[PDB]
Amino acid sequence: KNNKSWMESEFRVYSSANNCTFEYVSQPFLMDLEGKQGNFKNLREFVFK
Amino acid sequence: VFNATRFASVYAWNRKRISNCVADYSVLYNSASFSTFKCYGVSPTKLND
Ligand SMILES: *[C@H]1O[C@H](CO)[C@@H](O[C@@H]2O[C@H](CO)[C@@H](O)[C@H](O)[C@H]2NC(C)=O)[C@H](O)[C@H]1NC(C)=O
Ligand SMILES: *[C@@H]1O[C@H](CO)[C@@H](O)[C@H](O)[C@H]1NC(C)=O
Repeated sequence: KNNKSWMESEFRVYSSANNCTFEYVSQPFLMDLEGKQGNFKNLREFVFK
Repeated sequence: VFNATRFASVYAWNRKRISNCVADYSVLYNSASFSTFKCYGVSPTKLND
């Protein structure tokens, strides 16, 4: 949108958080949100237990 | 906790939650700063181990 950057502006996952127990935030970075195109280029595999 | 610039009134007693940390009391029980430290289910020495 004009600024020629893709910019994050909406965060609509939760409305409130009242009873916290754990909080970690990574050391701050700047990853690109740029509109790459063609086919898939990253495989990202995760296991959760 | 122990060094806060103002404490609460007892009728409005605070409740600070603590997690993801290590409990070294060596600047604490080993300091004569308290006119009363008493534990009631542990020896004050055993708090490190
Ligand atoms: C976390 O916050 C909620 C909301 O303030 C607490 O739920 C209240 O709990 C008391 C005591 O059981 C009840 O009388 C209230 O009616 C509850 N309110 C609501 C809106 O649910 C909850 O107890 C808090 N938990 C902790 C561990 O502090
Ligand atoms: C462009 O970015 C500025 C801040 O850098 C922001 O205020 C503005 O709303 C953005 N415009 C669009 C169209 O996203």
